[PDB]
Amino acid sequence: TLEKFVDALPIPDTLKPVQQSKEKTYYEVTMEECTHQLHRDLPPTRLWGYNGLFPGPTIEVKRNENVYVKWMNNLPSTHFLPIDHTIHHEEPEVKTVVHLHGGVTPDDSDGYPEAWFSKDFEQTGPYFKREVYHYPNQQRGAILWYHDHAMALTRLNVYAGLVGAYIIHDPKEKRLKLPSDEYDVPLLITDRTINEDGSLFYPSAPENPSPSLPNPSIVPAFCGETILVNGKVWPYLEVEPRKYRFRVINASNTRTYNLSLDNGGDFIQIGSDGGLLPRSVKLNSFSLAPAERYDIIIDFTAYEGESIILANSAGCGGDVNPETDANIMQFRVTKPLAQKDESRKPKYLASYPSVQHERIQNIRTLKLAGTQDEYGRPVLLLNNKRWHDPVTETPKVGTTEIWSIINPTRGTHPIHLHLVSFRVLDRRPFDIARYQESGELSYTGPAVPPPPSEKGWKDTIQAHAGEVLRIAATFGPYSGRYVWHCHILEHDDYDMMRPMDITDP
Ligand SMILES: [Cu+2]
Ligand SMILES: [Cu+2]
Ligand SMILES: [Cu+2]
Ligand SMILES: [Cu+2]
Repeated sequence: TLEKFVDALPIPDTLKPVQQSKEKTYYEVTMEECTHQLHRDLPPTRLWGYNGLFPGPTIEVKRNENVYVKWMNNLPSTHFLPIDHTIHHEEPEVKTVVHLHGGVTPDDSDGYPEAWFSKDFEQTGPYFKREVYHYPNQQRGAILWYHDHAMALTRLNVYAGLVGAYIIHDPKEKRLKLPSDEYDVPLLITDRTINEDGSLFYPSAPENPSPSLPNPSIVPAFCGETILVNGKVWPYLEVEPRKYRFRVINASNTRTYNLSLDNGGDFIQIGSDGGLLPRSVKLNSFSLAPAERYDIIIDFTAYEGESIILANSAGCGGDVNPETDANIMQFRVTKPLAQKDESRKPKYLASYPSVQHERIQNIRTLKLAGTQDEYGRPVLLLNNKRWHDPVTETPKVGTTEIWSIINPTRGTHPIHLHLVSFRVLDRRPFDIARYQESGELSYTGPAVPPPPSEKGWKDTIQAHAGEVLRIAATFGPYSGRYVWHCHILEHDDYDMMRPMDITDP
């Protein structure tokens, strides 16, 4: 296999505005097919990238900054990855739309799956409204990320390389003196399988496919043979013996990571999807499902000269392989200090979500299930409703709801809601067989409150097998048409995604 830790970790450049004033910031981003070397020992790989880069440029904004991005498609008219034509029924083959994950965004700038567009906006989807997306950024400082969200193509377009980081800076958090600038580094983790000739491999079908299956055929899961960080296979990063802030983003299709340091050292988590935690949390390891973000501090002060592996213990379609997928990246504490470490690791970070005392307008019971198609494939469904079925999740603007998510399947699903960040209330185990046979919910244990990592704000949440997960969300400030879905992209595309109408009565 490819030799680990021979390439330096790239740090995506920060995107510069095309136009900027006090009143408005204007960006242009063009999707392009490009080649990049993903590892020292590989030929260059054909990829799809925002501004021709993989990952895309990091976008940095202030809270309340009036930001516009014209996302443009200048991609080839044919895909290089295998499209399954049977999962969705004169349309172009290549459709794209950019979703700012975690964005508090007006609905027509949110990247609705059916607001897609082909090259130069020549053809557009039925929900398309506008070329230039509007991000008012009227929300907490947080790690966001942007990726393709096109109907029935999300798993392919994202795997092709259409991902990037988007950071909201709240000037009020500057007094905390968290590590910043060069010492504040996004880590976008993507697992990939790469052929000897350097080309990306994505399966055309399940292994030993049933003759009943079409070709190509969507697969229920994808597990890459290699791990990349910031577009490089198993890279190393030279760090100062100093505190660093890392914005950890799982940008993988299916794979969940469970991260630790091979020297037994700790992380300090300061933030989740929705921004700073109320209190910092000392951690030895953490689980990171697709689309989850961890804002963490690693203190290298006492580890000068050392090589430390960011390790992974979570398997994907089997046990983790010590020589491959058990490795993420390597820190080398060999960079001379550029200046005094004046950064801090404060305990008191932000207001508790529990300070809020909103009235519960509605309690929604939702089940994770599905059916089988004419080809024998599993079709994963939220409430046994297809994407095209009439909308059922219709919260009222400005109201708070508790969503109770029932998972009677054998796997964890990272459930994601657009627009909002939410509070985690609790998880509680139930009798699966009883539920499957009768629909009766019979608990096999008491409710478990969230760990300290989930006491802040979340937008993507692990719904474990055989449990009921309860979350609470205030739906707003905008009304309109959004979505909610599992962020395992192979599930999202077929067909574990539903519309979500926030109404203004
Ligand atoms: Cu997302
Ligand atoms: Cu999202
Ligand atoms: Cu799923
Ligand atoms: Cu989404």
